[PDB]
Amino acid sequence: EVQLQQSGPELVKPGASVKISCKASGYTFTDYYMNWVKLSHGKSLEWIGDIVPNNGDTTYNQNFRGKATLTVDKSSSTAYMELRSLTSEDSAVYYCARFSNYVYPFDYWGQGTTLTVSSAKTTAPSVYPLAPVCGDTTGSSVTLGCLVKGYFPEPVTLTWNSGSLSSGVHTFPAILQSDLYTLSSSVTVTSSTWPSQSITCNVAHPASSTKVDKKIEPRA
Amino acid sequence: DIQMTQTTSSLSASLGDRVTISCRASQDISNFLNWYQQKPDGTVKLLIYYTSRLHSGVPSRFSGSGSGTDFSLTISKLEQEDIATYFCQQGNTLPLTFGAGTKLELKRAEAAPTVSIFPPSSEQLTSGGASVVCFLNNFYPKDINVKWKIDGSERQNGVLNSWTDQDSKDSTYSMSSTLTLTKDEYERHNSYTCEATHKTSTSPIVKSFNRNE
Repeated sequence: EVQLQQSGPELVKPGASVKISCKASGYTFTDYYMNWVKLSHGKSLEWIGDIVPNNGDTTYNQNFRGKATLTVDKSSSTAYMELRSLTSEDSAVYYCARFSNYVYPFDYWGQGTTLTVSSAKTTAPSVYPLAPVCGDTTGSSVTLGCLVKGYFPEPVTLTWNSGSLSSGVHTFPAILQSDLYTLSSSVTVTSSTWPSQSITCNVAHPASSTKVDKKIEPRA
Repeated sequence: DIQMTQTTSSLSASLGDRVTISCRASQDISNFLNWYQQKPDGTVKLLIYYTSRLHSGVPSRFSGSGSGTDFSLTISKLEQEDIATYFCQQGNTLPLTFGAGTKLELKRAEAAPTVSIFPPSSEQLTSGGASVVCFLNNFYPKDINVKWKIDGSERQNGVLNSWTDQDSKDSTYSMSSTLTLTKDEYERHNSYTCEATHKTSTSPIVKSFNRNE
């Protein structure tokens, strides 16, 4: 029942700083070190450093000296990491993890905090319905699409028919273009299913507080 | 520092197979070697520590072996929930360092892609943009090639491709290819074609439309 609760996602501008938190529970906080680990998909997993909660003594990976500062509030069982002078290279998921000493494993991890470092502005998506060419389908199944263009930051959530249509769905990872994100999704149903039944692409973008529910209609 | 190397970055197996993942250290780390499991939801769990010890609550199908500079994680009978990415990590000397990860995937029979092409929506056209979308769906194995024709001429600029992870239900892959054009450019050409090349055929699968027939 050891739990490490980390703060939520962050979007910051290049050159700024960010401070993230990790609140521990379910054990004596001062008996273990708290660690931070970076997950990027250009450098995989890297250990940043550790901190002794009783006295605040820190040990850093030299690669993160200057970049990261570890602090603790032992009264609230909370560990903090401040990341400074931010660049796009710092965009990553950061984890807190405890060990009893560095020769021992990271036996419990936080859920991770996602950091986005970018100059792009928070922007709601355009959501475009993709109906088959006005001459489809020519078979037993029909494929429909949803194109979610020009949003920032990640993530969006996408469902079909509010999640009721979950089989036959492919939702593709978002890609940057004109450094805004674009994502697409497809759904395949029997030809007897559409257009006789309504199919709707439901897109939510938490960062812009926007939801779009786009019905896929036959092309004119 | 100590470099941890996982020479295989992605390994394919069948459910029920005995799967072994290799880890090597650039110098002797004794038995201070741990293994972690990472899943798409971001969850990271300890599996094995100190080379061979099983973490509390980890299934007995997981085991660990090795010493010095050569280590391995074995799954004695692969289960669906084991499809994930595995990282080794040394704790002999600071700074602590991890391998680059080994992703497990499932084998299945080869499957041709189902290809569908989509002209710009009328809504996107009113907005001043034009994206042409091609889905290449439910194919296996994962490697595939898409080629866009515009009035015959191959277009690679403005093309962005995205692959799904392996489908949890049928073990296939899918890919979306999007050709982005200004609306002016889209209305100055007529024939739009996307071609799928996959090991399942020496012939490309071709889908096409004429902008507004």
